[PDB]
Amino acid sequence: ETVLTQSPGTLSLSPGERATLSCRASQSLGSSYLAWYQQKPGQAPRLLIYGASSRAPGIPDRFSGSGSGTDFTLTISRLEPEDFAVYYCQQYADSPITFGQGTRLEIKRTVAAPSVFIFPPSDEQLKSGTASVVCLLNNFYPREAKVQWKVDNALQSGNSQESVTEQDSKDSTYSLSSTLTLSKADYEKHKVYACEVTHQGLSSPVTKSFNRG
Amino acid sequence: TVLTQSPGTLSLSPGERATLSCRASQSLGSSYLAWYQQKPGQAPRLLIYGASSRAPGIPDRFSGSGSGTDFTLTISRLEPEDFAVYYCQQYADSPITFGQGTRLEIKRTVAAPSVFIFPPSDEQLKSGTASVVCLLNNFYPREAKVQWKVDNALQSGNSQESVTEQDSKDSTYSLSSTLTLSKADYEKHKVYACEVTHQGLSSPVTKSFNRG
Amino acid sequence: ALDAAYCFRNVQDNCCLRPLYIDFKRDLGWKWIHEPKGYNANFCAGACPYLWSSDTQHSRVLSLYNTINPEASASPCCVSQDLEPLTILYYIGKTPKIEQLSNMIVKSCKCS
Amino acid sequence: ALDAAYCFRNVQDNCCLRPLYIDFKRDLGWKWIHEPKGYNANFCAGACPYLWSSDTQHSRVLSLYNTINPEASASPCCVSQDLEPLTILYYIGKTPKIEQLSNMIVKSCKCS
Amino acid sequence: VQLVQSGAEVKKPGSSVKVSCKASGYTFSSNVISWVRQAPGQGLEWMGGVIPIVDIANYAQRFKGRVTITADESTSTTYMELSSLRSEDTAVYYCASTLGLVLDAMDYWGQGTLVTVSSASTKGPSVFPLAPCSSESTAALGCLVKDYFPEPVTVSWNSGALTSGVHTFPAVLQSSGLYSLSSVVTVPSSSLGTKTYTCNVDHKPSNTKVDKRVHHH
Amino acid sequence: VQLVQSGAEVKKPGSSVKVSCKASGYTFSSNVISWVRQAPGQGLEWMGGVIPIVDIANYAQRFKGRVTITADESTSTTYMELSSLRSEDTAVYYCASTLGLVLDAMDYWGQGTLVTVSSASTKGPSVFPLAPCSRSTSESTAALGCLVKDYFPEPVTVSWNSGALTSGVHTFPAVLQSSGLYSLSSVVTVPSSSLGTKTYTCNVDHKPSNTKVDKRVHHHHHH
Repeated sequence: ETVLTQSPGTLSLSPGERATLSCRASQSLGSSYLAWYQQKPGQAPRLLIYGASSRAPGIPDRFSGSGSGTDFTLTISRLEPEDFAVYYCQQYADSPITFGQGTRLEIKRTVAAPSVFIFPPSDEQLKSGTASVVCLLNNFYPREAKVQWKVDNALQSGNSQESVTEQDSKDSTYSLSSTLTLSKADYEKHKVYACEVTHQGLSSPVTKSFNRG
Repeated sequence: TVLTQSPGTLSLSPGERATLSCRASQSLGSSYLAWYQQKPGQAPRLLIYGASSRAPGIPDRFSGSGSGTDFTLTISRLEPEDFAVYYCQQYADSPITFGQGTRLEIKRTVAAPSVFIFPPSDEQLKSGTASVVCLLNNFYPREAKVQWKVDNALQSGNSQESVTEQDSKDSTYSLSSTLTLSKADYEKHKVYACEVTHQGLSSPVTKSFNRG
Repeated sequence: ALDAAYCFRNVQDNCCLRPLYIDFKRDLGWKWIHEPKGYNANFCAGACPYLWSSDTQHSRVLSLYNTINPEASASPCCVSQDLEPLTILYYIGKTPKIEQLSNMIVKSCKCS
Repeated sequence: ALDAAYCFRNVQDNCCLRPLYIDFKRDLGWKWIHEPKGYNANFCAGACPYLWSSDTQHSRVLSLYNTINPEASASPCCVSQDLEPLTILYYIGKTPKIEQLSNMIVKSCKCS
Repeated sequence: VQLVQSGAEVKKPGSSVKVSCKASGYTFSSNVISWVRQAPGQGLEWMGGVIPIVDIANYAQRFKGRVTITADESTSTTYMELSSLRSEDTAVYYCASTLGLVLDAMDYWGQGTLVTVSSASTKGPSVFPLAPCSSESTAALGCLVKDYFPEPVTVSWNSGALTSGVHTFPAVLQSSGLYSLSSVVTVPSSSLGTKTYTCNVDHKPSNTKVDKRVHHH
Repeated sequence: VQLVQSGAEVKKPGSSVKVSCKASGYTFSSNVISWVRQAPGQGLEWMGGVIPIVDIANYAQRFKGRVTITADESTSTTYMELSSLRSEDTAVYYCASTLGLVLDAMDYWGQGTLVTVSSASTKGPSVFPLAPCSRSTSESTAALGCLVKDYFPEPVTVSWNSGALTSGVHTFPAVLQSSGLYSLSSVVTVPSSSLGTKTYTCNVDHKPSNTKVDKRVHHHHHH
């Protein structure tokens, strides 16, 4: 089956710039048998270009495609912040239809430090025997951020899970939640719960803590 | 079912009334008999249906009656156009059966025929056949007998007779009888005669010729 | 199924089995027949819209063609599907005759 | 027979085979066939007068009923008799595929 | 209403004949057709009938076995077929519409169809004089129209100027399968030797026109 | 024009799943409908397609023998049935209509259908509020949330104030916990002035376990 290789895997550019995404095919596809899709988080793929260069109905003029044989290109000429997505190429020259692995496109914005928030577990949860302490890092950029959990200054490891949102199409930021999980028994043995946040936008690490007193 | 019509021939003058009878071998009820009129070289014409109903457009002078086995057609104020054959038909039981017919002829006084015998022409004899012709002219009634005798030997199976329709002016009939022999056979004999029997003749009349 | 069960119990403007009684002497002029005096023949009538009770590939295609271009007058037609016979009695003189005439009553419809 | 031989060579307002060329893309919106571009599907249309090309006994009877009482809307309908297949070619990528689609073309008509 | 039958036919013995009968449209939809035959100088014989709209036929017992009565839905035509033809099948065949029932009185009739059963081919006649040899006031002359086929022959005397005393006899079918006819005329004996007698014979089927002057023996 | 797919499903391995796709309008009669799946592992994969009216289905080799694509033209609906389910069949299934050909670009897509292939048991979530301490609330903006814990399978729908609250909301992607159950947090940033004046409720829906929870988040801890 035809193999489509997309490059780069990831790309971050600033609004106003031009993006050049590449699709390289394992065999010739002619010139009318390649399509490009844009896929935003939690949505189905959106047809952008068909037949290597034709814009699909209603697609903005800043999207353009070119290529023949084995080398195809998608171009976004004047990046808008809403242009963040995963872009896939598709061939329909030979059965079966095959897709590329995707190219993630991040849209640069000015460095934004996160607003940090700490949440103690609810008494409703503690009744069940578990304590989830939640740390929220809100509206930051770039995506790289470090979170350390400290219980009475003792650094914690192997007891927390983080989750990151996809880049926000409107403000171009990320948000992160870190959840420290203890048993009620263990949670009760300690006093101060803190999360130390490290991020390029912070001059020095910020700590948000709560004391069970 | 057998339908017996009577008389076979009914002789009347225009203005008279005709009474034709149909007698059935079994009951036909009262709605299963029809009467037809047939004129020479034409199709039968429905007159009466269901023993007594006049068919559409039929003159009032035609009327029927009867039930079971005895049926009657009555024709009043006879017109010359009514002198024809009349049949009765039953449709009470399959198959449909008809009567033998009743001829309606014009009545006149008995007329004896004028008989004539014609020897074959020499033109015909050249072809190898001899047709001897006997003509019975202007007679009444239609019933006449013709016997062919060749040297007193009575002939049968070798002759065909033909009768004309009743004459529109004098009310008579004419009959031709043709005896057919081969030239070979014709030459073997001397006397050719036709003996005619009719009501208007006191005794049979013979017209002959010898081959001299 | 476009049968009595559906058609007679529901109002339909598209192809359906419609009720019809035929009186022999009155409606056809058949005076040869003794029994019955008439029968419930029924008929098929109504619109043939896209895919409605379509008989063959041709009717499927035309229901579609006629949806797009009604002007062509190429619509499928509302016609008989299942039929039933009708037993008659007639006389040949005094002789009674029992005859089965096939496909006299329409039981179900289709768009063809 | 209500076939091309009779119908296309003669004028008829009664049930007859009518010519129709259906274009795949233009008429039906089928963009998947490579060959043909369309086909002589044909259709059946026209009046169904008394004893004109009747299919069943029911069609014969209703052609008569509808002569006597047109108001009842019980006329037989002009429909397909003989149907023929259409051979098409379509592509799955570079792979050609030949399909015989049955009952695509009407060759003759009947009053049903 | 009119019933129109197919034309006269000549058929070889052992053959079969199909006689048609076209009706005035809607008298097929409601009527019953009967078939009746009439042999030369005979009465009427019912053969059978058919209900055209449903193609149901009924026959007289002496006719099943050689007869088939069929209806042609389309053409509004009824057909009657008689097979294994013999000389006794020479007749006029009529179709007729009945009053209503299968067995009923017949109101509308077709013109009739003559079916002549003969091995003969078309032959023109031989015209021979008929003259006596031997006192009397009236004499007879004639001509014998022999060995022709098929019927009819037209006979006039003196191109139609002679009508009084003329008797043209009906044709007879001879043992040979050919027809024969005699035409006679009675004249006053005084006319003989003064007046000319020609019998004018016309047989359109063989395109024969004969003028035969009649003499004496 | 819109393609509407059936809801998410959980299926035991070796089982089979029938995913529906309803088309709005008179476009069913004219378009080839393709089926594409997307799993984090294997990515986007074309499964096969169906041509309507003529009802010709065509399948990708890797699926031929396990997939059936049918078109019910009466309901203007396409069905996809995948049998002998394995864990690798866990993905979002999409129906799409092509531009014209059997193999072509796809312009209209359905919302997608998540099919989870697991022997694990369905469990409804426990919804917990996330409220600050009232000590740290010393700013102009405050954060509230709720924690959607210990559910299986995915997905859960989270809204704030029945959808009337969208600005400031961040619903985090679910994480699979050490227990094999999912966990999710939904947060909202609000002006501190709002706390104690405005009512904040997070509405959680977990169709697989028939769970519908409405949780009132109070303006501060211990409630």
